Amino acid sequence: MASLPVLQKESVFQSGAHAYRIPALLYLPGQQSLLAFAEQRASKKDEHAELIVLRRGDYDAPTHQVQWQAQEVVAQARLDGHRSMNPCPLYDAQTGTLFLFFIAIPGQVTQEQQLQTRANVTRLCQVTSTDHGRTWSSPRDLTDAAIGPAYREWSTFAVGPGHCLQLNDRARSLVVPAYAYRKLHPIQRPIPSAFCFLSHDHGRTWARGHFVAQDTLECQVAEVEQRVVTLNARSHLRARVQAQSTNDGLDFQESQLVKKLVEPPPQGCQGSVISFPSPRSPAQWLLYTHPTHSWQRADLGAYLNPRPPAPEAWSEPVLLAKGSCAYSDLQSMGTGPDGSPLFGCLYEANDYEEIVFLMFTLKQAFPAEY
Ligand SMILES: CC(=O)N[C@H]1[C@H]([C@H](O)[C@H](O)CO)OC(C(=O)O)=C[C@@H]1O
Repeated sequence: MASLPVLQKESVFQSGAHAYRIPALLYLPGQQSLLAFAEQRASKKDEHAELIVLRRGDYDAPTHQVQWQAQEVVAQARLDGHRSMNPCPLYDAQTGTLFLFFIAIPGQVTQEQQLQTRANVTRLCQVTSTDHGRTWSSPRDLTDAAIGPAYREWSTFAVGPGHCLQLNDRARSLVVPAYAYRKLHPIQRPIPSAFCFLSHDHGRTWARGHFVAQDTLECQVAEVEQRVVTLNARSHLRARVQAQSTNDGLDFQESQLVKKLVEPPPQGCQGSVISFPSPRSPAQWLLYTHPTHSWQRADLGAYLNPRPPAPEAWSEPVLLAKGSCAYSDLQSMGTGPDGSPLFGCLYEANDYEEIVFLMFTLKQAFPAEY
């Protein structure tokens, strides 16, 4: 009945003068620290979003606990007159550059206004850091270069939220998960589909991967090794949509509903997925966190896939948190104190009144594998 006993459970963000939503977590292996991002909003409503905040956490080996420094606004992550949303961090292990992708929307123009008028006013931006997130560059609007001609083809769009991916391909490509409401029919309402922005030159130039042939919203990607990019997306079909790409994110040749991974009504909820070194035939396994309630957003659970990307290989969930739970973001942190893979998890709880940090090992979550 009680949730999973974990190495650590701590509220890193709480409602106060501002509300906090949309967590994003990034582990910096060489720094042994975590970057927890979130949207600082004037209220819980989406259009009241303002800026992006950040807390740097340091993992202490002797105590196997993470101590978090004070939150601070990522001042550079914004466009004049625009509110910032959807933080999507990424660490380029080859250049050491830290990327923070996000979207910027004029004042309080809602997503609904853009959908109803089929008029896109959302911007794709990024800020980078060469000192691991301590200081950030001026924002760069990627809209023209990354979206260009397709801009008029979408009612609106977003990236993430959550951590991105860097492939172990030749060019060490950067992959940013996203979705867009595409204007396909003259009368029918534009349908959203997930896809990935791609960069083969470490963020210098960008291109758009093709759409998952499914009605999908927020998604995240992971790579498993031949080399496959598995995409896990939110959908209104009461189940998650999972798609695989064997051509590094450009196209998703296969996709389907994973009924075992429930989505609450009426339009599901965002979830997170990551790959990590297998404790044993396949090289990597997958971990996925998401609410497990079928009627509302509650009971955050962790699922395991020991034979990725096989949809039928997803395990039954393990209860991570009881009660109201929503968005989450996962990160593989290496080896835990018990010799098994260590994981960090950031998630919205208690009717969006706090964002909780959870840290646990594979041994704790899935002991049957041991
Ligand atoms: C950019 C934006 O408004 N994102 C919002 C997202 C979006 O409405 C949905 O993915 C369909 O477009 O939904 C939710 C949500 O808690 O369900 C909060 C996000 O802030």
